[PDB]
Amino acid sequence: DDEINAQSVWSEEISSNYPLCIKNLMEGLKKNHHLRYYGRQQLSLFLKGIGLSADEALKFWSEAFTRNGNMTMEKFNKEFRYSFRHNYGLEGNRINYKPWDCHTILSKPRPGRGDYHGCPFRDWSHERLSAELRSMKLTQAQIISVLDSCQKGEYTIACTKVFEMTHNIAHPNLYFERSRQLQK
Ligand code: SF4
Repeated sequence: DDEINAQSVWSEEISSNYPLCIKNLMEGLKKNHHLRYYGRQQLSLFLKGIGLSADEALKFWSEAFTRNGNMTMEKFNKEFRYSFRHNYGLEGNRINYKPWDCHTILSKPRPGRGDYHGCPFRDWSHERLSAELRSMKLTQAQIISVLDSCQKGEYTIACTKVFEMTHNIAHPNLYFERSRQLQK
């Protein structure tokens, strides 16, 4: 828990390593104090994969869902705690919940209104992406190249370009591990 814990996953240092899909999910969670089912699975299994323990996950999710008075601790416990415990096997299930790879993510139903799951390289407008990429200090030529991949449907190539441009088998957890190792 020294490195990855319920508090450090909200740090700039740790979150700087998240790919765009995980950034989007974290932002939706931060703003709305909730995620719908598919996003609740994509993010929770990603965080399990980077080493967030069962206890730290329950802290993370309960604090995020109850933040800013969004719901009571009792409503979280009655309506969501089981679901997060289930993802960790804490009620004894033996289902093989592994983090979702990019192909799995892309194959989930496309996000509609109020959804944050999926792959932003596919799901965001080019204007939405460009603004997101300018905030990551990419220049126009860089953005044009990323968007060219997106228009071709090559979402994981777009994501790989973003990784290369922001640093000095496609899987969000690999992006994270690859990025985090470059901080060490
Ligand atoms: S290509 Fe994969 S890791 Fe990158 S944003 Fe899309 S789903 Fe996430």
